[PDB]
Amino acid sequence: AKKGAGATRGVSAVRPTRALPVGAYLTVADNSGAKVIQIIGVVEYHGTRRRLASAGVGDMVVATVKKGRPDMRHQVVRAVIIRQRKEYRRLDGMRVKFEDNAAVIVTPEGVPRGTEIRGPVAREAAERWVRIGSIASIIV
Amino acid sequence: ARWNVCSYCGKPFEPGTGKMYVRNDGRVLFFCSRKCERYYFMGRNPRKLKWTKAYQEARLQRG
Amino acid sequence: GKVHRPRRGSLGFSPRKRAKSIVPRIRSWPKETEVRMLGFAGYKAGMTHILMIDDEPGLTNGKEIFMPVTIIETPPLRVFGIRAYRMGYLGLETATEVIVPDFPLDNYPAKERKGKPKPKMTFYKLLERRIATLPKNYTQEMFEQKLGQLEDMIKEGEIVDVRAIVATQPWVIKLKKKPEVMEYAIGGTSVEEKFNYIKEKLGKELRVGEVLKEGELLDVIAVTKGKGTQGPVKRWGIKLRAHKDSKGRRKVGSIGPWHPARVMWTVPMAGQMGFHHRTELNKRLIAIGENGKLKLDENTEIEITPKGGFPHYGIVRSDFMMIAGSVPGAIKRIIRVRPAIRPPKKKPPVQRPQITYVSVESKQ
RNA sequence: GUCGAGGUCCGGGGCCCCGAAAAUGGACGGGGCUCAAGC
RNA sequence: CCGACACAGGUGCCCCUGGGUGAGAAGCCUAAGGCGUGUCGGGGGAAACCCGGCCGAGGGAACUCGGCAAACUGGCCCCGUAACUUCGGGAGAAGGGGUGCCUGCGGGUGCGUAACCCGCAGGUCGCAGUGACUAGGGGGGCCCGACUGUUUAAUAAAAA
RNA sequence: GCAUGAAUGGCGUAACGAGGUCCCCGCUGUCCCCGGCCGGGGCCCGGCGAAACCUCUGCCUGGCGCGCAUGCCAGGGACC
RNA sequence: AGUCGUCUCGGGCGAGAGCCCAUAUCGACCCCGAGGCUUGCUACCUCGCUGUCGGCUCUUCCCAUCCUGGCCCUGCAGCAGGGGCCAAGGGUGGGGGUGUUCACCCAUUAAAGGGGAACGUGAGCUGGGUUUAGACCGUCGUGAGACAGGUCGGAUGCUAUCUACCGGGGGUGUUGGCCGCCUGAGGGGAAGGUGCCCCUAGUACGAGAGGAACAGGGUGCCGCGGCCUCUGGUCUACCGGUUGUCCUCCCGGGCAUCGCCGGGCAGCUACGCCGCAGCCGAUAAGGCCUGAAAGCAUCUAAGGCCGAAGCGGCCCCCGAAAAUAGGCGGCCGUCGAGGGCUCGGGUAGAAGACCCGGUUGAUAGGGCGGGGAUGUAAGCGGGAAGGGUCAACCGACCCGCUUAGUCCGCCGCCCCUAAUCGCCCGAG
Ligand SMILES: [Zn+2]
Repeated sequence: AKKGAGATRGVSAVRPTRALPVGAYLTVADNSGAKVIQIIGVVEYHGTRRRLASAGVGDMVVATVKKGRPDMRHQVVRAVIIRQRKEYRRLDGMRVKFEDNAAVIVTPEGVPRGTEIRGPVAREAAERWVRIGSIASIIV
Repeated sequence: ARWNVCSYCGKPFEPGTGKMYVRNDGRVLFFCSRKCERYYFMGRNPRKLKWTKAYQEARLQRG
Repeated sequence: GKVHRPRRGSLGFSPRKRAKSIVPRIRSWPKETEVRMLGFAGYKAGMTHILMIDDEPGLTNGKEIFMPVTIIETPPLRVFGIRAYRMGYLGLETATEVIVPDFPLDNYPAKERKGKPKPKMTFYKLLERRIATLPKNYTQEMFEQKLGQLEDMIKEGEIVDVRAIVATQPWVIKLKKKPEVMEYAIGGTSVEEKFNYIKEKLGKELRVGEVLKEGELLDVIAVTKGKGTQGPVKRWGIKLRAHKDSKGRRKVGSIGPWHPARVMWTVPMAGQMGFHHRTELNKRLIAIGENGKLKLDENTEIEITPKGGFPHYGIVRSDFMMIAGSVPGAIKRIIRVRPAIRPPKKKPPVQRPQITYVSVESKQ
């Protein structure tokens, strides 16, 4: 096998609804230095005519920093969505929804930029990105 | 296949239905219906409604 | 350059006209070696959901999962005809058809009203509501001669296929009295074997348990719910026009170029939507229940009917099927099922999956 | 140095082939035609 | 009456207006007075589509020449209010809190326990108290013209 | 300064403006992506009852042609 | 429209540049072409009017192929590149300034191809540019004024006659009429297309860095066809709260967008959920076997085997007007099978049509019961901040009878009511 302990990506059995289109504002839930980001694209996604790219929990998006430290503003970064307001169904059939739209800034390979994550982290995102779940304090 | 308990009406609801709400502090609530969820979030007192399990506790407290 | 996008809707279901008959037709049959009737019929009742331990290959294998199912009421069919097909110049041509003589009917739910005895129904009386011209002075001896002639033709070898003519029995479940008459193929490779299979059950009742196997994939054929006349936006999924359009928003903008100087048939237009003959592939048969009841673990038996009854439907009283997912058609619609004609390479095991919960709560 | 019947080159003539990709479906007038129903 | 008409225009709304809510000749309800003649009727899950209206999960201008249209705000009371300035203004800048009903007191003018208006304390209900109706969204740069005003009656209201 | 400029005025300017123009907070079906509901038409039945317009007619492909033919040539198809 | 100078795209020869080597790649100087996708030239049709650029919507076609499928050469170790061949089934997207087409830029992507259809599409839309009438600036003119110079504003008419396409009906014909079940000649389809991850494997290859593939598993997106169990939207059925006014007050009602607000089942829906075969057959480029012309050699001249997301079939939808106008069983005729109107209702619906029931009865109403939606009715008794002659009495609101009351375009049981009477066509 490859990347036994060094793996960064995992597989999730649940596909959350893509409820956050291009132009949505997300709250950064870690201490990387940014506070509010705006979605400008979604990786590993193909759209169609006149359709905006959308993403949900556990998805990596390209975002621009609107609020944060001066060395982080006006920067193009990659962020993984960890909390969304729109409810989505799990394997047992129950719906789950969160309080806000929150994401964590990571490198393109999936390594988080910050050192700690503030607030609960969705189980799907935790299993999709193992590095995020390692530093997450609350997983739900 | 476990019946959950609504956080507003206090009654169990069947598997495959209902919803789960997560607060920013990690606390988890269960809602059997949009009616219960909306009432809880808008602040309707569940201790004044006879169809709520909290009404029994309220009446016991009042005597 | 310009901007490309797939066309609106599919041209493989044209013309989008009303179905020729409310009773679905089956054009193709699967190839099987087992000698059994290739399909069944029933009436759509309603939908519910279960939680089951998944056994199909995939990521969620061995984990308890939510699963929507549809309940199809299947009272036993009456096998009353046998038809033989010879090879014509351009395809199969029916050579002869023999039906059984009239017999007393015992499953009719007769009720005592004020005055008069039991109606004492017999066959050829419910069938008359569909055929309306039935044999007169038809006798068991004459039926035997006709069957012998058909058998002799089979021995001579002029017959290349044989099929069974069956009729539904809605009076058993008190849905209605007019039956549906359908033709079904029989699996196998021997015309003699198929003929014996039909002959041994001529005039008898066939149950879904004796025909289909739990956990196998099926093709479901029915007529979809009618929607009446619908515009292109709903019919073909076109894009709404710009909000500043003063001539309307729910219409196609340009219906063609200057040349050709005609409207092409491919331009979306309003018309009939719904009530179309459709076939769905690879629907798993979750379970078969008897007398409106389902056994779970040899000590628990539950009534599949939800509290308050199915919406727009009565109470299930006869044998029923549990089909994973949704099926085309409305409530009380006649549904035909056949063994899957193009199943996937890695099919699920042919057995009932482990069911942990069945929803019987009120659906209204 | 052994077999044992025509090979070696060039310049020309006739027919044909390659060079030879376009937009509604289709043009030897059409069908079709090969010791022709072509030259 | 004029406009070819028993014409949704114009002449004439030219003169006049009970009660409640309310600052109000506002909106809404209602008394008097008038009308069912702003005159073709009947049917219908009887569609598509068009005109007029209401609502819409998550996102919030990614639409578009352009936030077109729609939406936010909205009355009253009390705190508070910037650059600039012709010192008059800007200004209701911006921004923040309150608003129902019931019980009981105090004050102003008043002979009055007549009428109007202004405060205080307590109790209590709902998601929401200017609960319907009425009813500003706001801020920062630049060009032009100082301002109020006038214009192509019938495609231009403007920097003319 | 291709080709500004001082009463065919030059520069600046508070207040003002259904004038043109850029940005920000808020807001929202403008949009992702469209879905429901209401009233009036549309539709059917009983009545009154016109007008614009009209050489005669009226299916296509490739062609000839005053050079983009329902009507011509060769084909294709078509019950009313 | 004609033409192709120009434009786009090829070809012939080979000076050379490439450590040797013209042809891995580039290919001077010259020479021969194809297309009508740029512009120009002519003035052949159209001035008793054929409405412009751009954008939106929608349909279709070509290949000179951007990606996806399969190959050949290489100055192709692998990962990649450069050049070329077959191949048009599918895809080729979202944004910033600008009226822009185009071009430039941003973040993704397998790639973000070029073109034709009266520079497709205004009896489909929009009206930002251009191209009237108003006005300003600069330049030119003595002047009126002008500018393929900028700038602000500046109208988009329609009752479909024929044909065309989408759906819905009545007839005749098919050698007498009617009911039912079938066959499938032909037509349509993309009903599917395409990424990523695990493992193979840190393996082949390579000094190292780096780094594949066959096979085997999983899954996303776009596209298509269905459904309402779960979730969300609506729900002018219904239930509750509340403002103004009117019916004298209580109850109960009208109007004010459904007055407003909250919830809301059935139905409809998507943001929800379910379903969509890789095998066979013949081939293109290409890789080979046998084999002479031409005693050798040779994939070709005869012959043979493999070989593509491309073609045909399996699959799905329409389909007896398929003019060779079909088959079979049954009933009827030489009074009469069968059918229509009328009747009670929707598995259906613009009119027609279609489907269930019609005393051979649970089709609708009604009664009773089940299930659900709101949220605890009116009336009475008690309490209540306080007032009141500290009495009687008033009092918003609260508690008990009370999971109440109200309602149900859902289900079950019961013939109590209406599904009755009647009329008409019909082959011989
Ligand atoms: Zn609850």
